[PDB]
Amino acid sequence: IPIEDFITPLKFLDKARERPQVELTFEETERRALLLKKWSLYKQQERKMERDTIRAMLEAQQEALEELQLESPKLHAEAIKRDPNLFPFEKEGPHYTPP
Amino acid sequence: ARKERGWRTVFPSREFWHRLRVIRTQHHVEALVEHQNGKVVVSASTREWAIKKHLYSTRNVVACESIGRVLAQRCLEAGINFMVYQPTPWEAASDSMKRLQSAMTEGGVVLREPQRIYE
Amino acid sequence: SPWRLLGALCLQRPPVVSKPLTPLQEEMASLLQQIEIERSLYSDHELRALDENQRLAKKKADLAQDLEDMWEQKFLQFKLGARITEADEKNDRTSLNRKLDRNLVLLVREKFGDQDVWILPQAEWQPGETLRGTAERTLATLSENNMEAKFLGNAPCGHYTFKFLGAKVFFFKALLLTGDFSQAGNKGHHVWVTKDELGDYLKPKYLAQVRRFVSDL
Amino acid sequence: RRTPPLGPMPNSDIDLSNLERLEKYRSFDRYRRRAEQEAQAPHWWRTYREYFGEKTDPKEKIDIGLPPPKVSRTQQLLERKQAIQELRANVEEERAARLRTASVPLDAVRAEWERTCGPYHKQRLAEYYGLYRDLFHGATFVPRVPLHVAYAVGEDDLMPVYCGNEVTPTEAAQAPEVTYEAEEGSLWTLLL
Amino acid sequence: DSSRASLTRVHRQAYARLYPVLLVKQDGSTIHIRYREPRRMLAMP
Amino acid sequence: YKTKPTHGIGKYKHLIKAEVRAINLGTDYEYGVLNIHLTAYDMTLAESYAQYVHNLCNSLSIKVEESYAMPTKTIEVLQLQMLLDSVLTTHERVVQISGLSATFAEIFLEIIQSSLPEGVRLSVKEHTEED
RNA sequence: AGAGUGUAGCUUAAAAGCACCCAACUUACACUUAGGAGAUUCAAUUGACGCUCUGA
Repeated sequence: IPIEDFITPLKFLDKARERPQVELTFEETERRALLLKKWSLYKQQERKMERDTIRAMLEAQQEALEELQLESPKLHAEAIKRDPNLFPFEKEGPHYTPP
Repeated sequence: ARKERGWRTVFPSREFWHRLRVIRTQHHVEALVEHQNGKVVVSASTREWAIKKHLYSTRNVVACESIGRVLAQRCLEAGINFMVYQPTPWEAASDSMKRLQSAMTEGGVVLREPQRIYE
Repeated sequence: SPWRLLGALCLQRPPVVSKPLTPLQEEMASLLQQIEIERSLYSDHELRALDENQRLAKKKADLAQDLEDMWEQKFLQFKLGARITEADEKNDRTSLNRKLDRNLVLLVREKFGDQDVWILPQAEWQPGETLRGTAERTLATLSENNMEAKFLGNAPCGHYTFKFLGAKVFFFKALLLTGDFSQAGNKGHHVWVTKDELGDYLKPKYLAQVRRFVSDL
Repeated sequence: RRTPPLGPMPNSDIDLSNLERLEKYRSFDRYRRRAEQEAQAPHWWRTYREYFGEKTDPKEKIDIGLPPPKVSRTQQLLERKQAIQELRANVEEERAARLRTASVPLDAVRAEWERTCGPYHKQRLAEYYGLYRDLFHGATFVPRVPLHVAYAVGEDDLMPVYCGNEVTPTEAAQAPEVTYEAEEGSLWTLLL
Repeated sequence: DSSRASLTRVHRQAYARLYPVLLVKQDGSTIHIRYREPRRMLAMP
Repeated sequence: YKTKPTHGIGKYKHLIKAEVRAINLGTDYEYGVLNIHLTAYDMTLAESYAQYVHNLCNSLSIKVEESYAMPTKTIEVLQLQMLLDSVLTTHERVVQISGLSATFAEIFLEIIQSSLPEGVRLSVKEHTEED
């Protein structure tokens, strides 16, 4: 029975004038726009870093296969296995203050 | 003179003598005036130092507008006063193409071709 | 074969504390909060404050910030479990309550004819188990610890050999779930080290190329 | 009865095994660019280009013109990169570009266009107007000297003659005023 | 590393202003959550 | 025309396709349909990481079957010194992906795990009965 | 110590075309619109800096 909160509640009706101050300033518009430009550059650098670590890690696992087929085939037969013991995986994100 | 009628199940239409075709790549803006032969009459791109040395960016609304002005000047000097522009709906509703069509119209180029005196 | 089948472990404790926000990032955080305020509506608190202000204006012509004051007093009372564990730990790189925003990997001091230096935890392939099995007996051949940890999967993560008839090193990977090391004064110098401090213990090919698979992000 | 294809089939080198692991075009524009590239490909079947295009000889149109100007690409590129660096270093340029209130000087653009790629654009205009076909029977020359020609109309007016603009015989009653940038010791010939 | 999808605002057209609130767990760990009222601090029993 | 070499230059239905549960590969291996559950107390931060997970799977060429939301649970906490209240909500977004090679698992997992945001939990399950 | 070498991620491209990043839209993706960041390792075909590969 699918019902969700993607719906808007009826409460939202006619009190949106807590912020009737859509009027920004020229300096504020410039500051916001320039900040967003610097955000675009930052996040491009971050995705470059993440692609680099992806490529490095896969490089190693393929190097594994390389230096596992240099030695022995039976070990490789288990190095390629769906290890059905780790799948249900949980990890809680980092908290702000330690316990 | 004949305009190439037909092709009424595909796009673009080939019933024109000249056409404005604009190519917005990732880095540059190129606008060409092409005969129906495929022969290119007059062209304006940001790949030229001509437009590069005055623009900040070669992919902005300013880039499309300035290419509009420069090709309009080249069209008037080449004698090309009329052409068809065949846009896509998102090109038509984009603001770069509005500034280009306004630049051509206010530079003298009329973007609708006159009809053929079939008789 | 002129090689020796040796596996190893890469037991990493996850970062516990959130990484601090860089200069650039904080500006957006302020900006995003600003536009969230500038595009919201219908705050029940704000409506209570505004309606009570207007009704008080009517009564004066002829509340909510008290709750705000109470909330701020209780928040001022509550101290936060601090995250300056650099000050809580000085420079004791053997304890697990060192740098909490970053990631630490285990490293124990060993002795060998080639190198009497720190190694990631080692095992030899007996003829009756998987290499994941070999890392799992490293888990029980360390020095009296209740390390409880998850193993990321059944596949290798590094091959950094040396020749001395060759120590083929078969670096695996795991993830520390909850466990802790017994005997805080462990005679085997276990040191819990980051990728940035990896150069205090790991010099070259067989041990310093591990930067390929230690993920600092 | 069947006859085997005379050459490669169009959608042939696409692997139909991993159709869901093959990349798709999600854009009408991207399909259109590929469509038009195939459309301009040669093709071994009967084509609109075969029946309607101009089938000129592949005689590789002989150049009959003065040799190309020689430039130093590294120095030119370095100068251009530094100039673009200065233009982007100007903050008001970024302000004007973001506010869409910038502009481009057409007179300067036209002058250095006449210096840089104007010769080749004029060559293409002449070829479109069929002047090489009718003057030199196919041979092409890049116009490497800007030949400024105008007609003195009124007392303070000139009607320029650029590349195919209309000039009435009333405006062309008397001889034009011409200017070609040259060096001393170079003899020349003008022909209308 | 835990910043990537952390920087984000409420991407809805009609939404209430949600206040930055610290929520302690039971082991004494705080997390930045969003709540309807400015209660700068909420305890979990 | 059928007798001509240009027969079928207009085929198009072999380029389109139209009319898997606990899939494996035998000697090689590849997991079945897996759901990335991503609950949080903040609808905002959950949605954001679900978007990040979807975008990284698309950049990693892992097939994403569907992004669907599991129902928001509003739980009420009552403490007394009747009791007062503090109504909390947990929102849960799930990214259902299909094809992950067993070698790649380590990498994908490490990366989603490392970037986990403050207060959002990742519970990767197989689609059997979660409906 | 010696070889393959050498345009940003890729190109029997020559300073390009695509890939890529942030906003708006979309549950999200995709599309689209607006923006964005970039490369020719260095000296008159070789010569001398960087990656990989081989060995001690």
